[PDB]
Amino acid sequence: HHFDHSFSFDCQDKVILVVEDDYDIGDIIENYLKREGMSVIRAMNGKQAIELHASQPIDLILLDIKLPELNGWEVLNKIRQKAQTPVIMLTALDQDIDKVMALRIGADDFVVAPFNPNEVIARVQAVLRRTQFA
Amino acid sequence: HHHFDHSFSFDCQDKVILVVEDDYDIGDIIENYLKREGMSVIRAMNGKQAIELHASQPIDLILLDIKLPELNGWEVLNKIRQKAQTPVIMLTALDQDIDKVMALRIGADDFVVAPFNPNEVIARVQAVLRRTQ
Ligand SMILES: [Mg+2]
Ligand SMILES: [Mg+2]
Ligand SMILES: [Mg+2]
Repeated sequence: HHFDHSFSFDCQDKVILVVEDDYDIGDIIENYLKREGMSVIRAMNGKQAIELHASQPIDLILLDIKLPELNGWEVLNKIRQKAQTPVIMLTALDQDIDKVMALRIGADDFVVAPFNPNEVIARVQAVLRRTQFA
Repeated sequence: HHHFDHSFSFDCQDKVILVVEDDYDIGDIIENYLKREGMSVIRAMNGKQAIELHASQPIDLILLDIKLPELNGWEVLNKIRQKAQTPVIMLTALDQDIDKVMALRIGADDFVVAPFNPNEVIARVQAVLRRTQ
């Protein structure tokens, strides 16, 4: 190739808050993120997610749209009062896509389950790149 | 309590989507869903058609297949970007396609992974159109 169109984005030490009540999906995501050198903080419900976000620098949040007692946009609304941290919504239902697209306080992206975990990594990298200097 | 704003879909109406897809049936279906939501569609079946139609028609967004009969989708993307920075969403199907999306120095505006969820395709097109003025 005579031209340089490709590269490897450096994610080392980026801190990802993974908010997911499903243990196995959360574990899969965590394992894939760590393979890229990212640091992972786990939250299994929204009140925990809000407290962990408030007490620590976070580069990106992967946020379940449906938690046991809060909807994802309720968590995002509270997080946004503390910081402009990028958020990718984890969805599953086509109705979830409608909700995300219509948010007044929007997410940076979404991903639709079931997913190849490599898709999640790609979307995390894309949002981290767009918000590198935000 | 009101968390939503449903006007965002109306902003996509009449925007022009260049759908570059080598499978006639897949492109027919994608076109139908995009038109159902009020967008307009121009169809290209290979890279040469994509380059000609992009050069001559006002295009708001390109939906770009990776596997194409001559130039592949990555090579078409490079030829398109030599002339203009038109937003692009890649239609991917293999893990290796996801790797290549991640490696792009000038990122694709989005991508979607087969099998294609048609409501996800609609939503990602709308989201990129909104982000790119
Ligand atoms: Mg869950
Ligand atoms: Mg999928
Ligand atoms: Mg195809």
